[PDB]
Amino acid sequence: VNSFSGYLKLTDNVYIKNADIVEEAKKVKPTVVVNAANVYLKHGGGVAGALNKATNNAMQVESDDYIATNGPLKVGGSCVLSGHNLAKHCLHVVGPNVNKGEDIQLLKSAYENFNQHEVLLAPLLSAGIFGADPIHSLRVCVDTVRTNVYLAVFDKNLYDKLVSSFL
Ligand SMILES: CCCN1C[C@@H](CNc2ncnc3[nH]c4cc(F)ccc4c23)CC1=O
Ligand SMILES: [Cl-]
Repeated sequence: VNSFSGYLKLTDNVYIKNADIVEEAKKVKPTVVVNAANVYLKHGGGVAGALNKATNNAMQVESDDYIATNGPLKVGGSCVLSGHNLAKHCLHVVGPNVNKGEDIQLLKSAYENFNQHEVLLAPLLSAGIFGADPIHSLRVCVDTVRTNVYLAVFDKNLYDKLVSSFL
């Protein structure tokens, strides 16, 4: 039993809720919140800009030190950093950016990072401002992630369409 409330069960291990991931993180304080990161950990907008804003820019400060030490992530890759006031940890995961022509096949590699964590609160990787079809992102999540994932979807119409078109 965990504290995730009001989720609609999609599969054995995948659950979904109409919620802003930022507000959901503040309420639940999960062990792991996933950020929809880019390779430079520049948290300007989307999930990343919103999470970072909720940390009062502490996520960005930490991220800049990470990049100065380690260099950029790979598309499809991830790193674990602090969750600040939102979660114990933040798993920064880089899905491909379709607007920049990045390989959509890398979306599966991106979701594989979730399997290193038993339970996660997460957005739909590569969706939103990253340019991919959210219905496809949900499908890849279900067919790749084996650990327990709680997906927060910001947009109500999108949440409704994601649920309705699933089985
Ligand atoms: C029109 C479609 C909106 N999108 C794009 C996809 C990813 N975005 C997010 N996913 C979950 N929580 C979120 N909080 C946010 C706060 C923000 F300022 C900006 C973005 C998000 C966000 C799912 C979704 O609903
Ligand atoms: Cl977004």
